[PDB]
Amino acid sequence: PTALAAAKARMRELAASYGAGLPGRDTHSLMHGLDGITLTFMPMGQRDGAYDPEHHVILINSQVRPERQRFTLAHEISHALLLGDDDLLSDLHDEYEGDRLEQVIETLCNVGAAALLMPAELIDDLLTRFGPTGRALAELARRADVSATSALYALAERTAPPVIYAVCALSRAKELTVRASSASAGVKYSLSAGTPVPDDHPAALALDTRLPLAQDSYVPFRSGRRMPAYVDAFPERQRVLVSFALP
Repeated sequence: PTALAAAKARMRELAASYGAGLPGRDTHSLMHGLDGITLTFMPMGQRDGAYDPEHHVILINSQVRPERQRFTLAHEISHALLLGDDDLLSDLHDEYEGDRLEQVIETLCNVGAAALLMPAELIDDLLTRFGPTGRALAELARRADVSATSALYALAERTAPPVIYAVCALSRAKELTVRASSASAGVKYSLSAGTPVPDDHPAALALDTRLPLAQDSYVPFRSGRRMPAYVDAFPERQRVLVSFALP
């Protein structure tokens, strides 16, 4: 495939080895894989974290929320993994340079973080037990301790059937707003952020009543187009996680 795709595959492999060598993907456990590399939590203003290879240390901004710290850490770990791999690093140079190379490496580090926080096996186990549903999305976010959007993209990327995933919050039976969305492999239909969700829609229903719903419904495209699909909404603390199964 493309150079950026081969690099991603490789990054997913690096992250999987390091990950598979741990006792789970909890924070403290990710730290422990650090084979003689210092790790420090300290205030760093607006910067989230940094990796200093010469000093063999990873720095995490102690001022940000724990969710982003866990992420920033998976990210710097990826960064170290990438910089430790000479075949990968060289092929990148063969294809990029200057700021274009920095941005690509930043992108790979994000792909690596994800693979590390959300292993292919944990996602598949959830797809099996819960199906491609709001319920699964909700499980993955909690068990993985990552944001809804991280889970949204992880989940959709390993989904076989055509499905739309959405995270909704109160725009405030009250009307929601799509915050983030994502489609599986072959769906081209996208549900954009900003998209209002009607009160009568199962997603609004589930939230305002804190009751997992599931039933035949429609994708509420902001165009007015009402595409039928099976909907599974899993309501929680102020968000609702939804899947739209397209025939």
